[PDB]
Amino acid sequence: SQEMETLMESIKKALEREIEQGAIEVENLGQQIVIRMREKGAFPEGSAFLQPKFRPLVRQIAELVKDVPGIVRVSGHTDNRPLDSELYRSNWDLSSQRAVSVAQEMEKVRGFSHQRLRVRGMADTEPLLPNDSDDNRALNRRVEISIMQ
Amino acid sequence: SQEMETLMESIKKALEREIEQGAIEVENLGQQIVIRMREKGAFPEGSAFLQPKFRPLVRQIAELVKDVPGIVRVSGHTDNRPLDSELYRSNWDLSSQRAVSVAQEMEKVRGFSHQRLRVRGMADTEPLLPNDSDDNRALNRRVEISIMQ
Repeated sequence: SQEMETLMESIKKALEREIEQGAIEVENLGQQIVIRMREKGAFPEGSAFLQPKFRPLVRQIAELVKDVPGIVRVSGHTDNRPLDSELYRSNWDLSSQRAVSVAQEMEKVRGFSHQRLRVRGMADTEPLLPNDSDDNRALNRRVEISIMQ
Repeated sequence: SQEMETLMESIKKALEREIEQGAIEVENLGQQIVIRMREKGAFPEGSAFLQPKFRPLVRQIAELVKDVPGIVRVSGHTDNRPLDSELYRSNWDLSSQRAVSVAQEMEKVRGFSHQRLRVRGMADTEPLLPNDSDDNRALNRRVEISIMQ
């Protein structure tokens, strides 16, 4: 945890601006560091296309954690509205592909180990808030990078 | 526990022939039932398309567990051969999409709850066998359904 506890501050202070804007949130959850990445600015709505101006943030996260032992679990989330897409078969598909986009970007950082990654699509199974508002749904549509000891 | 032993034996029953034909493997893993389904006869090589003959087997599994508490985690796996298709960006993509196909099929069973599903792409991170022969690599390309109380 010492090793992790330092990493968390290293992360918080390396991304202090993104955190200010509300683009990144960093939480401790047991022996686990969770980095939530707001949808807005990272992915177009209804798309797993990781936006150019966000890719360096993702690599920056990869660089920051490349030296700690532990699984890096990348999890895509959607809100509860049915997906009307020509591109994705379901919210499973969309949420999965978002995680894939992020994992793929992370493993481009030299020294970042491919073997530690795991990609998950959670669809709407883990809301942060009830999907009772537009702001709430957007919030639930985050992607999370979890650093697990 | 007790309802997890009946479940396991029950599945062994209903899937007798598939098991004998090596199409499916079922075993305990701590507090959890793992069903492994080989690539051959379930997915075309290099594709996430769930093949027709296998769709009923997937729904059968979903029938079997629909009344048991707990998460159903569907996990796709590849061998360690870097893939080159234009359909999938990486083994994360292909492994994820296969889990997606199986999850979508399962949730078509009435009374099987969408909320209990989780989808994972594991790429080559969890081999069953050393990746040192065609037969071994093939066996690593399974999809697993884990029933976790």
